[PDB]
Amino acid sequence: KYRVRKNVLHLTDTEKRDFVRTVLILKEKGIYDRYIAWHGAAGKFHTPPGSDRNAAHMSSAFLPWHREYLLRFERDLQSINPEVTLPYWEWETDAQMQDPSQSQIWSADFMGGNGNPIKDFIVDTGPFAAGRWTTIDEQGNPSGGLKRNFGATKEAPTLPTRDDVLNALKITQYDTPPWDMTSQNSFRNQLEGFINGPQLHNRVHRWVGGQMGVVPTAPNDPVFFLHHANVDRIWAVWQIIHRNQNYQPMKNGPFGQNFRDPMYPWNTTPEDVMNHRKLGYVYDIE
Amino acid sequence: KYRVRKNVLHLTDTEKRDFVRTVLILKEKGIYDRYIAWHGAAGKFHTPPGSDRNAAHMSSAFLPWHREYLLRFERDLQSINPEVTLPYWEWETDAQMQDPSQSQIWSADFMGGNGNPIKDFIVDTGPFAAGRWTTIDEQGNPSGGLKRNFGATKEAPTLPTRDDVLNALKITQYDTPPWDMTSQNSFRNQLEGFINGPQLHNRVHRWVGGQMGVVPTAPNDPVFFLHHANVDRIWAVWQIIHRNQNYQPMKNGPFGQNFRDPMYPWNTTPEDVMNHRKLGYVYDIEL
Ligand SMILES: OCCc1ccc(O)cc1
Ligand SMILES: OCCc1ccc(O)cc1
Ligand SMILES: [Cu+2]
Ligand SMILES: [Cu+2]
Ligand SMILES: [Cu+2]
Ligand SMILES: [Cu+2]
Repeated sequence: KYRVRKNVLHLTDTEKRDFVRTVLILKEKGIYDRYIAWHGAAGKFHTPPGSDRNAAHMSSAFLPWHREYLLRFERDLQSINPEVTLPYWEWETDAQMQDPSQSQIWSADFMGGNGNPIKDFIVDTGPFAAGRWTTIDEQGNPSGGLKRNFGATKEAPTLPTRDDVLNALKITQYDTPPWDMTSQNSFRNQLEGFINGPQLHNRVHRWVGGQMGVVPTAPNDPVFFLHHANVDRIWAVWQIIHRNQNYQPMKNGPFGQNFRDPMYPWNTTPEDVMNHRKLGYVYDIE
Repeated sequence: KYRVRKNVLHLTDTEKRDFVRTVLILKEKGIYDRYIAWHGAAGKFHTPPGSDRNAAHMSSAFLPWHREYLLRFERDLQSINPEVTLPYWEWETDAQMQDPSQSQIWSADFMGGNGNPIKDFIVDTGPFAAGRWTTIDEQGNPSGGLKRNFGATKEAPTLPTRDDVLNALKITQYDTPPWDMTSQNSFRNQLEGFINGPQLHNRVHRWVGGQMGVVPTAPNDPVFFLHHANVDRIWAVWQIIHRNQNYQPMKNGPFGQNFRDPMYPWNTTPEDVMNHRKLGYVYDIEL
């Protein structure tokens, strides 16, 4: 109820400087890479083997996993500077723009810009520019630069809209059998983006392009966290009507996707993280 | 102090029963696969990125990583069954045998036997034979079948000997720079087995064959844990012999190899595990 997580657009210049700076410190120490690795790792962890589900995606644990991810990340930032929290990127209002790429989130003082065509869409503005920020590939090897290409795909030329959000927010069930990319009338599946894909979360990933467009590489872009903070906030909002909806499945689901199963690669359960307040942070507006 | 890890050969039959049982239960519950994945993951987390060194092998943290690994793994065994402990495969004794394949670790009632060349080295005997034990690959996908092929390589025709263990224990340094498979007079590197390799730990892996012989799949073979229990034990004897030495690097190593660096994929540090008795077990030879 203490750490206040803010809209990237309500941050002061000081808050921006200090968040970027903390992020770079984590990078330099070597801790930022644990997160790329963790996310890649859970990606190839099938629940169960022979299945389309993995620990972080395409199943119920998708949300509590990323919540857990983000908590650990914020707490690492904290160890550096106890003032800094995680901002969220409200992409749905950026959807209202003529050119969403002109959002202040992509200023050189913050995330930096879209990839440069002349340079194969490598990001060359901001602090996370090539030369300033090392990327890691799927094998855990240096890849040579952050890439971005806003709206380059045919499936994801635009961002989710406010109306897409209100629409997921109407779903009353958290998730439904079989607990996968096929689940219908599922808030989890709808938020994730598979119902008439790609929507919301998935659409945003696809819209950014670069590493962000590929599962094993997405957390090479620090805006991965900004995006997953908006996702986590929307889940918070859904849970603002009461309560956690027994987070299906409670039981009898695949191991690692039940209320009290450990979420690889950690020992943390979904229940462990169902209430964000208990975790120690709150969203602005709350 | 209280949990006693024992030589496999001194285990009663019912001790071998319950251990095998417990492992099959972890496997059925879906917890066993977490251990295979955890090891594959750490195997691909390089320190620093672009290096040989990874969270689990080829650097200083090799020993305490595999120590944290087995601890978490024992604690889970004890969740299912409190009297079950992680036993050790004293492979340097089997080395003194005319035929190490006659070792009782390989009997149908414990680990099961060698791979089947007609079956392409699939293991057809014991609790972990094909049709009774599913395997996953590098990618988390089913591979259908534990494989083994004892002593079949040119580089690892035999198991490491008693004298091999004795000569490493004589090493005075835990580790030395540059903290990689290029470290000399390093107890860590000798034990891991890169000096004139494969020797000691590496040699064993390669001797067994199959999944055990490849890094990102080895824990598919339950023997992985008996083998790493011996390694841990070897390391703990060294700790007991060299009371004025400690783990290195204390600082100056790459992130993840230093004494108080977190070991991917966990937060545990080498420090948290330097004392094995403080973790709650000892090896039978200490009593
Ligand atoms: O287009 C986005 C691809 C992608 C989606 C989800 C992830 O976690 C990572 C990458
Ligand atoms: O000789 C190979 C040594 C080795 C050690 C650990 C593994 O996990 C795999 C192989
Ligand atoms: Cu993801
Ligand atoms: Cu994502
Ligand atoms: Cu290993
Ligand atoms: Cu090993």
